[PDB]
Order: sequence, then structure tokens, then C-alpha cells
Amino acid sequence: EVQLVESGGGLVQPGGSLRLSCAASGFNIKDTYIHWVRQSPGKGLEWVARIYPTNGYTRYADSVKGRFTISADTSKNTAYLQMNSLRAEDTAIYYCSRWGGDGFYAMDYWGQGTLVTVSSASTKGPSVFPLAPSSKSTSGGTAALGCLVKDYFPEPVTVSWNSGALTSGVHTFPCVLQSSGLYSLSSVVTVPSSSLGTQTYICNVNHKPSNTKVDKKVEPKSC
Amino acid sequence: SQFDFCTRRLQS
Amino acid sequence: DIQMTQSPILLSASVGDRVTITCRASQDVNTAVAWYQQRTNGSPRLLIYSASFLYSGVPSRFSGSRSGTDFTLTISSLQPEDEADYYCQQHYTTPPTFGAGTKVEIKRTVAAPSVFIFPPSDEQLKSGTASVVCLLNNFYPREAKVQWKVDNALQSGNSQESVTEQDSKDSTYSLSSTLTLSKADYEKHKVYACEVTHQGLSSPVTKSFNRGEC
Amino acid sequence: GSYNKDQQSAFYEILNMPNLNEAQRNGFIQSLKDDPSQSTNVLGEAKKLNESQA
Amino acid sequence: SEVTIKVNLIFADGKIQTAEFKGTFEEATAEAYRYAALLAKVNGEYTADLEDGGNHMNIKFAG
Repeated sequence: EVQLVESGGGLVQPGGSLRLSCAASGFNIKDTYIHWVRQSPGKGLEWVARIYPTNGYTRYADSVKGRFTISADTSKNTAYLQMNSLRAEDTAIYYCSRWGGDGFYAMDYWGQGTLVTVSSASTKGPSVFPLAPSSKSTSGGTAALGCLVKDYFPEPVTVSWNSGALTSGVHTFPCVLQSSGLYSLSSVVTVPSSSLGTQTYICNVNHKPSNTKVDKKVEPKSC
Repeated sequence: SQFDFCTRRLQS
Repeated sequence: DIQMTQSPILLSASVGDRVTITCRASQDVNTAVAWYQQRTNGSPRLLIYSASFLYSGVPSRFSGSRSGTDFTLTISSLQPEDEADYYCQQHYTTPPTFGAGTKVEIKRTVAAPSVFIFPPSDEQLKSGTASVVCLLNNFYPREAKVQWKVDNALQSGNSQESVTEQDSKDSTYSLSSTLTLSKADYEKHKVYACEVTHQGLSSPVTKSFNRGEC
Repeated sequence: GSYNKDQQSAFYEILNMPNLNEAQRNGFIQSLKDDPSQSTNVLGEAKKLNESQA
Repeated sequence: SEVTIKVNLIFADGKIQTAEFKGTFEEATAEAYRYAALLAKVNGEYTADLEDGGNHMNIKFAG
């Protein structure tokens, strides 16, 4: 299977530098173009740069020329984006993609994308509070419970339930930027009322920018 | 309508 | 540069319908236009390349066509899982450029929300902030009004909402509203009420608790 | 990798810039290595950042 | 300034779709009529009723 995997995105101060990698497998980047494409509210999907690793030819968007360089190491089947003199408008999800693979004249494979946050604020790990199921979160024989993941920066966090074995009825909400400048999100799951107390329910929270990994058990509050 | 970082979708 | 102009910005249709979205190139791009689908938390996925050709694995209900500089994407029998943002892209001149996107939403029958409320956790109350969470589960359409009342006084400026994207199976939404107080304020008042107005409800639903009750 | 005299000059200018911090200086040097065709553009952006941090 | 023109797409068989066009009032208007004419190619001649100073449109297709 063809696969591209970006890494290296994170929080970087204005004026600072960051280097992203794009690791390819299931094909050889010598046979295709490799592109970097970013996505942001300001510009939507926005082409950044491309390279033809067979001969080293590169091209850049005007807004990044001189501040970004693309390159590839065919020995490691990997492409790179060096990002210097970073600005607020560089904050974006950075994807890499291939073009021309198997003769397809389009971007037929993309990575999952790596997030770059250009900001002067500093990293902060979330507090993870349970949303305990109760008489006020149940009806029709089902009950809602969850986890509040409060006061983190930067994005992203990930939330799973019972190590990913619980997916049905899960709603993990989009984060909200609080006026403090810190993010917050909640994740809820709906389950049979009769399972409360016999089935263990744990939200697995990971905030990699602060090395924060939390497994919070959510149970009915006793009185 | 523009892309939204938190929803990862076009807003509406 | 070549700009790609997509319309409409939002299109909402029933399951089984035929939907058409369009993309206009500011100058001749020949057939060098691709269409991508982007679903929640995913990267763009190639649907159509070179204006009219189905990428491998893509369902045959997707089709594309070209007339001069006008490019259309058609979904002949809309499925719930086609809920997504769609983007066209030209590769005829560098820089390759993308349209601004068309969001496709599924129309379905009205469903009133399940309304739940969560006091601040005892853990959170240990430090100095209180978060009260109101949950509207699995409703359609998206429009809803959540109002917070604290001891019957309408709250304003101290709540934030978040809405999930349309469910890929039942096409419903869920919504959370979070009211944020200081702990001192939270311990000062008694009745915490979330009031939900929604088309599926015969009249607004209030869900509430008294601070300190079990 | 080796360099011609024009590319060597770019390295020399960026190494000597007094108002870059070391993360920035090495980031620009890394770009010069990444893509020598961009040498002139990379040098101009380095100059801009150095002047703005005077 | 930016406005949203809301449009009901009313097809001959009774099926209804809704769509939004955004931009300046003049851009959003032109896009709506352009889109109406495109769908008319396969759905039959259209007619467009305008409510609310033109910020909302009902567009029926003849089939």
C-alpha cells in the first residue's frame, strides 16, 4: 500500500524555524513528484512547494520562497520542508502528497497532515475532568458520560475510550479556543444505563505537545 | 465560508 | 496565477438525490482539474482527475465533466457518508491552485435532541474554576438555541458551544455548551439550568440541577 | 556536499549575521544545504530577519 | 460586505435541495443564477422567485 506520513509539526515562535519530514512507503519517491500543501482558515488549501527527487528540481509558492526549502533523501524515501522566519500566516496543517504516481496526474495519496502553530504562547497540558453519568444524563435506558479536557495549548489532543475498543456512540467535540487563549474540548459517550458500574469506562487523553497522557476513569458520583 | 482548525471542516 | 471559483458554498440534499457542484477556472486549464473529498479529521482524498476520470476505488456514483472553463462534480445518488467538503484543483500552471470548497450536507427528518446536564466535577472544584456542561445528543437539523440560567438569571458572555459534524450513519448532530464560572461564583448560586430550543421539540426544554444535590 | 564560491559566500554571510539567534542561523544554513538553487532567496530572507531583529 | 444568499432548489419531481452562495450581494446573485442555469440543462427550464430583497431565492425546475 502507498503511504505518506508527515512528522515534525509543532509550536514555534514567530521568527523561528521548524523542519517537517514526509516519510514514504509502498512506492519510490524517485518515480513521482512530492508536494507540500498546507491548509488554514486564511487561505484554505494552499500549495507550498514541490520537488522531483529524480533530478532535484524544486518550485515554491511566492509567499514562502526563501523562507522554506524542500528537499528529499531518496536513500530514506523521505522528503523535507525546512521552515524559517515563520509568521502567523504559516500556521496551518501541513500535508505532503505525491503527484504522477502510477501515471495519475493528480495528488492521489496524502499524509494525515502535521500541524504547525506559530505563536508566542507557551505549551500547557490539559486538565482532564470526568463528566460523571448521573440521573441528569440518562433517559430511555441510556446514559451519557464523558471527559472534559480543559486548558491546553497548542492543538492537538486525541481522545479514545477504553483504548479504542469503545467507538459506538462516541461524540468527541471540536475544540474551542477560550478567551484565555487556551483550548478545551469534551468527549462524550452514550451507553446502556444497566452497564454503569459493571463496565469500566476510561477516556484515554493524549496531548503530545506537553507529553501529557491521561487515562481517566469515569464512574457515577456516589453520595 | 472558511476552513476551521478545530472542526477540521469548512465552517457553517 | 489561476483562480478556481467553486459554488455553491453549501449544498444540502436528501439521501438518494443527485447533487451537482461546480468549479470555474479563471482561464483555460484544459482538462487538468482534479476533485478531492475531505471528511472530518481526514486528509483530502482524490475522487476525479483530469476533469472526468474516476480514481481507482471511488464509487461510480461520482462523475465529473468539463465545458470550457466550467467544471462540474456530480454525485448521482447521495449517501450519508458523502457528507464532506469537496475541492477542485487545477495543475495546468504553477502554482497549482484549489477552489475554496463546497460543503455537502445530508437532509433527513427532524429529530429532537436528548438533553443532558453535568455539574462541575468534584476534581475541578478542588481548584478555582467551574465548568457546567450541557449536552444535546443526536438531533437534526443543526439549528438550536441553548441558553444558560443561573438562579433564573439569563447568562451571557460566559458560555461556549461546540458542534460535531454530521454523523456518517444517521446524519444527526450533537452539541455541547459549556458555562464557565469561578468556583466562588458557582458556590454562590444554587440553580443551574440549560434551556434548549429546537424545531423537533414542541416547546423549549429546560434541564437543570441544584448545586449539591446527588 | 560541496559548494561553489557563490554558495560558500551565502554560508559566510549567514554565519556572520549578529542579530540571528542560533536556531535561526542554523535553520537558514540548513536551507542553503537543502536547496542551493534557492541560495539567493534564502540569503535575502535571512538578511530581512537579521535587520528586523537589530 | 459579505452576504449569504439562501436558495431553495425545487425540482419537478417534488425533491427539494437547499444551497448557499456567499460573497458580495452582486457576486452571490450572479453565482446563483449561473448555478440555476447549469442545473436547468439537465433538470429543465428554471424560474427564480426572489424574496427578502433578493437574499433568498426559490428556484423551480420544469423537468
